[PDB]
Amino acid sequence: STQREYVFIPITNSITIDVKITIGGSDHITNIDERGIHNVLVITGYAVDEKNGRLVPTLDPCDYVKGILVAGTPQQAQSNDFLTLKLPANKLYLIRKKGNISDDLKIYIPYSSPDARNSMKTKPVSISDDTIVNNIIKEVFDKIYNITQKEKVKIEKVKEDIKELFSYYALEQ
Amino acid sequence: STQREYVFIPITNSITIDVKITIGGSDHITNIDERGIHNVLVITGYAVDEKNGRLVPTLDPCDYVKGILVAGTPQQAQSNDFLTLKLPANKLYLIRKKGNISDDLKIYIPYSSPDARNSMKTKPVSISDDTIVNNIIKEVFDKIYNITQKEKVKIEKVKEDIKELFSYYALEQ
Amino acid sequence: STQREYVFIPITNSITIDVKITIGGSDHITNIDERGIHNVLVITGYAVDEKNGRLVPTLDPCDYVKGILVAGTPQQAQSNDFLTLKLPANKLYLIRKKGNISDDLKIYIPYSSPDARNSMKTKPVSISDDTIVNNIIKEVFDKIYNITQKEKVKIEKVKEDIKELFSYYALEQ
Amino acid sequence: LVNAGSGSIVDYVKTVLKCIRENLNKCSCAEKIYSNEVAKVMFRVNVEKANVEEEVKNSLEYFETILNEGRIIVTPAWHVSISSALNRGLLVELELVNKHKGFVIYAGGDDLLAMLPVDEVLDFIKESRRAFAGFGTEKLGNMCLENGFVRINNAYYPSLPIVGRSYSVIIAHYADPLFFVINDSYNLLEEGKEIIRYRVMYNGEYKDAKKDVAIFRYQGLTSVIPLSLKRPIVSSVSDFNEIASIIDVILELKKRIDEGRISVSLLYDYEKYKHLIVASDEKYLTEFLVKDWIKRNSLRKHVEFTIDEKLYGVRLTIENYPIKIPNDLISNIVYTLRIIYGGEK
Amino acid sequence: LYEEDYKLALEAFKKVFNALTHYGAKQAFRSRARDLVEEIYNSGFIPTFFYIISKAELNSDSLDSLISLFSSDNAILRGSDENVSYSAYLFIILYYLIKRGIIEQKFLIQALRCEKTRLDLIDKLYNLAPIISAKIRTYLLAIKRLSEALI
Ligand SMILES: [Mn+2]
Repeated sequence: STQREYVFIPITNSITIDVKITIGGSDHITNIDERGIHNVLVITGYAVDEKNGRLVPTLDPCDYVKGILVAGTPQQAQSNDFLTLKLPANKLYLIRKKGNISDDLKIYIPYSSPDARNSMKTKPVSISDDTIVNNIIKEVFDKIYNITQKEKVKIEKVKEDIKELFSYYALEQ
Repeated sequence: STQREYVFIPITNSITIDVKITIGGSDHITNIDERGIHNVLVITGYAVDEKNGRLVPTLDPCDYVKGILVAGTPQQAQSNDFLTLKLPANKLYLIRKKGNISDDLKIYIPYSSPDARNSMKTKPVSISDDTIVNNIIKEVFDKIYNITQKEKVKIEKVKEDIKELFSYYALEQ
Repeated sequence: STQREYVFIPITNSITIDVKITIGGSDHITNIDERGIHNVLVITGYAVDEKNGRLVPTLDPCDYVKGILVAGTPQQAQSNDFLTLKLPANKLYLIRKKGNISDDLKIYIPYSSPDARNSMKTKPVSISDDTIVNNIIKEVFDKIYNITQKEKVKIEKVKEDIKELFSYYALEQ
Repeated sequence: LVNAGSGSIVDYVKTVLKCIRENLNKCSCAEKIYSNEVAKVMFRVNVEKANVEEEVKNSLEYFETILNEGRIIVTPAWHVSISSALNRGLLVELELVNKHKGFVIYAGGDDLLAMLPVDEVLDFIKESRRAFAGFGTEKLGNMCLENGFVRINNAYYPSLPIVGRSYSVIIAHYADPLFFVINDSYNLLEEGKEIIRYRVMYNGEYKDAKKDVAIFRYQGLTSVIPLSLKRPIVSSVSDFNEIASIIDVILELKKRIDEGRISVSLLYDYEKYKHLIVASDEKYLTEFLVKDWIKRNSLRKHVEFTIDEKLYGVRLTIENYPIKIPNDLISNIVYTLRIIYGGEK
Repeated sequence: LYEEDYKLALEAFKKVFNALTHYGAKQAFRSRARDLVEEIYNSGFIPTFFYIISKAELNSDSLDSLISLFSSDNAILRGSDENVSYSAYLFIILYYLIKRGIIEQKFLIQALRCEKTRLDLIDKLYNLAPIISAKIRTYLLAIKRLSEALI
């Protein structure tokens, strides 16, 4: 039951100080395995509130979020405003099932408060602004896996997959 | 590496004076695996000079002649009227390719001057007069590959595909 | 009459000393009619050697190298390293076809020794970095047709024609 | 054709096309490509018989058939896939019209005929155009539309993003005879949509386009608003915001004149700026010029409108019809605003 | 009619924006534009043309990098006192006058090339003051707009 941490990718520059040790297990659920990123985690009924970018629990099935499932601990001080839960690894809804199966998985979802006073008219916003892609591969896609930009220079196979596979919901409110 | 040999299937008996010993390596590319000939190879931009059978270098994308990659060496003193070369088996035109991929082939193929005085009017050819099909089964299908007429008397399963598949471009002049 | 000859166009140097008789006869097959480089010669099987620039062939039809056809007698001393071929131009692989020719010609193509003691691994190296088409537009685009720099201020047009049209397979050895 | 089918055949297909490309003769070239199949057909053993000598010929025969007829050959799958997305877009625009307090006289697939108040017509046109391409922001019932598809509770059905849709708004008095109103709406659409041309960029090259216009008329005032600005209207996902990106410019400008930040003189002042803004070939000069045309007519401390500078030089034209139309999009914007505001008379 | 004038407000210009560099006597060009235009169409073209030539001498580097903007591009008319930077507006008027055939480049060129003929050039202008003031109207108002827009 190796502990992993779910991290997502919004357009914001907000996924920087979230996982101090980007590792903490003996493998990675996700894998860039010559075809691009594979085994992405999808969760239904949530949305990323980009200001303090974290998921938010709503009830609408129209709303979904996608992010790379990686290993690590939640800042060694969280579970106050973060999320801490476990999973059997079987009920999951995976994109491009190509990686391992843990069969028991404790993860940590970056999470936010409801603040039930503003009506959350949510919109769908996929990745745009290619510069954010190119400095995201620098910020996160190099600090999670040293194989990125050391063994392979062919980073284009995750570049287009960032725009094609990472689509979340923006509240913009 | 396993050193091989290349000879084609002409409508003349210019195959006999091409090789000293039928074998001399460890295995072949071309195979017969109780479903007929496997691993036939064709080369583009050439043709046979049926008299003194060799290869003429043309430049027509339509040009193609089908030959057999046998394991041998053509009389131990050529590479002046037969072509010397090395292909890594990642660049072979291998039809019915079922056998192993040696991934490094050193081949001897007939190759001389075109004698660019007349127009190389090269036309297709079909192996008719099935008596010659039998005689050529006596020619190479037995002298090179001994395994015929011993493990299977059923040549009628391999006698027709020689007429079907083996077709090339003949100078006819 | 019109004894033609071939010139390959890779990005590499040592192409202007390919021959000594450049213009040759009255004209060539290729022409630039202020719209595009017409009747461009591509060969299916030949590939350029990176040292001692000439075309060494590879049995895979997927191997190809492009170029143009000029009219001339190479250096008055070659045709001992140049394959002379006699085709009716009906078997000629000309690309960007514009019109027709007298239907009977003769070509001298640069063919190189195979170097069998190394395998034939070819990769498609294409034309870019327009500083690399500069020494083709000034050296071997003027020398073939001195009509340039007279009425055609559209050398940018032929620059883009080269940009989109020309590539090859290199052995890189 | 290359772009349909990711698999392992795309390279095979583009090699077939390299064959077809430059009229390489009938199977006189397929030897370049049959390889790319015969090397692969022998990855499987349960394949019963050998039939690769001809199928590679039929493949390029079909591809040449297409490329030489100049159109994708239609099949019933094509038709059902189209005319189902058509009814889905119908269901989408139905809930779109009702959002803007409209009244749908008829709306079947491509067409539409609704009566709306003159206040939510720009908003409606923007939303309906972006939704017809299959790109929106809110859910429209159970049809939760997403960047070129229509997500019905995880089911992705396609849409019509490559198709152009025109509009014909008539700002009519409530007492005008509906006969002539309907005739003029139909006539403006069917005629203007085929007679006016605007500067569109095709493969980084300005050409002329015909369709995707919004033809407003108000008792003698006309204006045309392009909605494509790219002749293949969508080829990526970056295009789905360019859709009707001028109607939101006009909207931004309408929400400055309501707030009293900009004066309505802005609409009666652009002429003495167009004669200089059209003879110009410098972008960063036209930007200053429009800022000064807006600066001179603003009422608050410092408004910010910043026209998107891809609308400059857009040239609308006509094949000599009684429709009068300014030959620049930036003036059609002010004429559209004059029409809208005449609608609130 | 005067639609070509809005292109002439550029092909004459060729630069008065950083050829007039250093933001001093550059931002003074808006003053030129507004005040000079108002005064030409209240006082007259002659009372203003005198006032303009008074701020720019004859037969000097002013004339040099003034006529240099007849057959060249790089004319950095630098100088703090608006005398090389006052020939900006003078060149503005002269380029229009010549490229609209109101006066001919023959007479003008040959006139600003020896002292005897400047008197005759000025008298010729005096004879064409109404025509010039009427025609150059839009061409100048265009530069009064171009200043408050760009300059
Ligand atoms: Mn019609």
